[PDB]
Amino acid sequence: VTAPGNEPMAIPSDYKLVWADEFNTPGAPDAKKWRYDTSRNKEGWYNNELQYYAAGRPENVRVENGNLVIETRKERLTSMADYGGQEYSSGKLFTQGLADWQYGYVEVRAKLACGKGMWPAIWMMASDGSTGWPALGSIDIMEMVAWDPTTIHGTIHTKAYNHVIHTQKGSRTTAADPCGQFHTYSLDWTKDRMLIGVDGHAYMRFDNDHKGNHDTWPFDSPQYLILNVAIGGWGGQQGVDAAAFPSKMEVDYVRVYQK
Ligand SMILES: OC[C@H]1O[C@@H](O[C@H]2[C@H](O)[C@@H](O)[C@H](O[C@@H]3[C@@H](O)[C@@H](O)O[C@H](CO)[C@H]3O)O[C@@H]2CO)[C@H](O)[C@@H](O)[C@@H]1O
Ligand SMILES: [Ca+2]
Repeated sequence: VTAPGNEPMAIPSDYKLVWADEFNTPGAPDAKKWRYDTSRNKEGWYNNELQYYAAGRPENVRVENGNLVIETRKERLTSMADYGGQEYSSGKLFTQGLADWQYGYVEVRAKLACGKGMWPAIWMMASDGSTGWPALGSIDIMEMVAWDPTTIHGTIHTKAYNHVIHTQKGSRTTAADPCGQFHTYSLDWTKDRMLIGVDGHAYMRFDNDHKGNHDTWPFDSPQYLILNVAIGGWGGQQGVDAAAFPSKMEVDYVRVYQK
């Protein structure tokens, strides 16, 4: 644990709900709120990931019964022009180009995708990617790898602090049946620090050292929100279980609060 936290977190009294997807409207996700990422479908995604991210394909991404569903399936989508030879299909939505925020309280109420192989993530990257990943800054509000399906990881990545050179600032907790019941995964982002939590408890704290160094604190610029279920890489440490497909993360809501 490299960024330990141990404090309550709650939507601050002086914050307003400024953006939300309650996923009230069945069908396609709202195009004013999400776009699909197909950027590396043909090439293969990073982290040696095994999924194809299917755009506009209800089998992988749909709003149903108040939830965003992101669903992994074992299938080869060979009719897709950007098909990259993948054994699996999944979904990746982001608010890139639609919505971002500089500081704020983010609350995502979600049931995760389980099964050896599955790697559900709720995270943020900076709107200004001029510095690239990992320099731009990225916030992992929730990662789980389903070989360890009760363990919730909360992580930040910057130039100084990132997985590529094993200096990432993160922590972990556990949650009851995270693929069978809903938890709130939460980020409290101020100019001074980040808390990352489950259910109103921060297990993760990263402070702005206030040195004005982009390397250690790139978090004074807007960030957009990302929802996906990756397959393989970190999620594939105890292999990929054919039997576990299909597997789905249900997102009840995304709610963003600001001063
Ligand atoms: O490898 C260099 C390329 O990185 C691309 O950035 C990726 C990065 O490679 C990848 O490892 C990273 O993965 C993320 C996880 O490690 C963790 O942060 O949680 C995220 C949710 O699981 C997960 O996807 O993502 C980076 C951004 O996609 C650069 O985009 C590319 O320009 C560069 O050459
Ligand atoms: Ca809902």
